[PDB]
Formats: sequence, C-alpha cells, structure tokens
Amino acid sequence: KDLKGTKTAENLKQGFIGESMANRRYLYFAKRADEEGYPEIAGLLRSIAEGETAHAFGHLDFIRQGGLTDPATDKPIGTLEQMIESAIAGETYEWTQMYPGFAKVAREEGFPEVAEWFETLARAEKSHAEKFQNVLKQLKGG
Amino acid sequence: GHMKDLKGTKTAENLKQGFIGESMANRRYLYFAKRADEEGYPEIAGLLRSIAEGETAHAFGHLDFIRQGGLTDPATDKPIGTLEQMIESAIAGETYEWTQMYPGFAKVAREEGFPEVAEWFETLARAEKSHAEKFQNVLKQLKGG
Ligand SMILES: [Cl-]
Ligand SMILES: [Cl-]
Ligand code: NI
Ligand code: NI
Ligand code: NI
Ligand code: NI
Ligand code: NI
Repeated sequence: KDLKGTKTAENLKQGFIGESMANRRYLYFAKRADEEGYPEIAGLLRSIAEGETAHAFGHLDFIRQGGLTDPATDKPIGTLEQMIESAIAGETYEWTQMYPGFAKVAREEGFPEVAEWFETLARAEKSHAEKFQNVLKQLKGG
Repeated sequence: GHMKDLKGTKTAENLKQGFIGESMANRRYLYFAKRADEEGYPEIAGLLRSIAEGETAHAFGHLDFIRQGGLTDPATDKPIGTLEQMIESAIAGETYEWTQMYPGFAKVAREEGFPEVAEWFETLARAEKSHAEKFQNVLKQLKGG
C-alpha cells in the first residue's frame, strides 16, 4: 500500500538521516583510534560502519520502492537520471544559498576561520554541480 | 583561533546542519553509484564515488570545528573530545535506537499496514542492540587500561 503521507514515510526519512550520521561519526572516531594505537577498536568502528551503510541503503530502498522522494532534496530518485537531478538540486542549494549564508553568519558572529571554511565548501559544491550537470547532459542526450 | 568558543551561536547550529547534509550526500552518492554500476555507466559511477570522498572531507571538517569549538556530537548531544567520549557517544546513539527509536518505528509501521517495513525496523533494532553491546565491551578496555 502507498507510503505517501504516512508516519512510516517520515520515519524512513529520519532513519536515513541518523544512519547517514552514524557511518560518518564512526569512521571519524576510527581515525582517532588509529592514531592512538587501538586497531581492534578502529576495526570494530569500521565494521559497524558497514552495518550502518546497509541500514541507510535499506531505508532508501523502501523510500524509492515506495515512490517517496530523496530525504535530502525532496526530489524523486527512481531512475538514474532522477538520481543525478537530485544530486544537482542539492549541490545547487548548497553553493547558491546554504553555504554562502552560513559563511555570512560566521563572519558576522566573529568566526572568520569557520567562515573561510564555509566559503571553500560553497566553491566545492559549485564544482560538484557543474560535473553532475555534464553527466545529466550525457544521459538526457543519449 | 581554532579553539574559539562556539556555544550558543547561530554558527554552532549551522555546523550541525552542515554535518547532517554532508553525511546524507555521501550516502546518497554511493547509493546512486550502484545504479550506475548495474546499468553500465562506469564514468558516472566513478564521479559519484569521487565526489562522495569530497563529502566525507566536508563532514569530517565540520566535526573538527564542532569539537574544537566546544560543541557536542550532532547525533547524540554528547561530547566527543576524547576517544572514550567518542565511544560513549556511539553507545548513547545505539541505545536510543534499540530501546526506543526503531521499536517505535516498527509499531507504527505495523499499525499503518506496512508489515514488511515493520520487520525491517525490528531487524535494525536488534542490530543496534548488538552494536551497543560490542561498543560497551571495548569501552571497558579503555577505562581499565
Ligand atoms: Cl585495540
Ligand atoms: Cl559512464
Ligand atoms: Ni544502524
Ligand atoms: Ni557536493
Ligand atoms: Ni586557531
Ligand atoms: Ni559537501
Ligand atoms: Ni548501530
């Protein structure tokens, strides 16, 4: 039956957010175990991180198979072309609005190094958008 | 000025939202790459994978500023300065997931008529309980020597 508008739709989205964060967090923590000489702990973090990849991807499977949109962009992700279109939408939001706004707030709050980081990221997501736009032209053009 | 205190600022909130978006971007792009793989688009798959490495760098940089600025883990609101604190944050998130989040998700899925999704959430609840237990076992090592 149709997932659209249900609480289960929203729970799949929030599950995807948390699983995405868990993989990132655990791989960041593993770097600290690496440098301090705890290979067993780093290995466990990396193996559990693969678990959280499987969890995130399974959430996306139900989302996609249920006709729901991308948690990050609210765009469909059924076909490869739609996937690339979702990538373009998010990169475009990030470089045109999100990261420039974050940089302005950081400057105005007295954090110039954080602002410089956000400006580096804005330029980076702009490059991403351009590379994905070239892929979209290849796919849509055949 | 890497250690400037960020508590209470709008910048603190923006670092957290940045981390959330970068975390999702890496997962999304690796999931999309699998579709490119199946369909025979290795150049698209490779670009997705390389850009996904960029988003890993972005996410980790946000975590650097969060930690240096005196802020907590975006996922758990626990400090993540030391390795012990990092593992404690992992345990806290896993515990929330298996005691509350995924059981509740599973109950709602059953109530709305989505038994296959409910089964998946129940599998994940048991999985995060195992995660919490494996993490608790290594914390006992750090804290005992
Ligand atoms: Cl170890
Ligand atoms: Cl290709
Ligand atoms: Ni998980
Ligand atoms: Ni990007
Ligand atoms: Ni400094
Ligand atoms: Ni990024
Ligand atoms: Ni887990």
